Amino acid sequence: KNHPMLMNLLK
Amino acid sequence: KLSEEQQHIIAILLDAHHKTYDPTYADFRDFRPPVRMSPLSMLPHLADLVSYSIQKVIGFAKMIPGFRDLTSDDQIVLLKSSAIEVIMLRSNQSFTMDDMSWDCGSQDYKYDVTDVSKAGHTLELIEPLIKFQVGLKKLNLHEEEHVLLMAICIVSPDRPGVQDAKLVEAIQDRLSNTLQTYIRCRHPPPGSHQLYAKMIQKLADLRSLNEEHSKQYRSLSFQPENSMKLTPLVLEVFGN
Ligand SMILES: CCC(O)(CC)COc1ccc([Si](C)(C)c2ccc(OC[C@@H](O)CCC(=O)O)cc2)cc1
Repeated sequence: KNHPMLMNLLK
Repeated sequence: KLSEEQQHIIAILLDAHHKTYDPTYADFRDFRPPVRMSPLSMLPHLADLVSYSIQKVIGFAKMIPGFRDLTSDDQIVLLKSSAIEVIMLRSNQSFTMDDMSWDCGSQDYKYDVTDVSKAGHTLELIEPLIKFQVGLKKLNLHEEEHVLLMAICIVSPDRPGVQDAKLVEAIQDRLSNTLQTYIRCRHPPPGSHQLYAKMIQKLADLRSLNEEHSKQYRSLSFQPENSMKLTPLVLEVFGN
């Protein structure tokens, strides 16, 4: 799957 | 003695922890309320606490020297695999040995073994979890050692799905060498006595706790009525 919320918190 | 580079690593990690750990616990009012007195009455509150904590762990990880230089896929793999362990580690700061509870500033936000069971977990997790908290607390880690241990935990190359394992290992080695050098030159004896080996064993214990929590989490979240009580971030990071 994608992890958009995790990815956004990593930016 | 610590090199300037190693001192910089420690300074970065201390800053990272202090930006992501709030010892006033002021945000806990925003969570869904705890309910005690309903085998799952604490699930909404503790789901919100865990979700909040996942956000903090991500914020800490992104500051670890080198972590953001990994591919985003490896960053995700490392955080998905380590988040529960770093939560267990970072929670030790609120853990009190006087009654085996996590004291987050008030009675409403003081969690004992009953509260954890009221999120669905059983003694098969809670008993080793408490044993881990007591064992970690009795190490009396310096904050330097605490933040190094969380960072080493996150950048573990042997996590399932890691692609650039050698790059992850290179970061972890820098952190491990910093921790060993810190213990030798800044931790007063006898507290340094086999401290590094004991901290490594705590990482092994966290792997065992991870597996048991995941087993129970998968069983709990398999029931859609329980997953409904979680948060989007918990579902994304812990699994759906
Ligand atoms: C399906 C239910 C589910 O499995 C997943 C929703 C339940 O999972 C759980 C995981 C761990 C725990 Si707990 C080790 C008792 C814990 C204790 C204190 C914490 O926070 C203290 C401080 O670190 C915040 C301050 C800050 O960061 O600013 C965070 C966690 C409980 C429940």
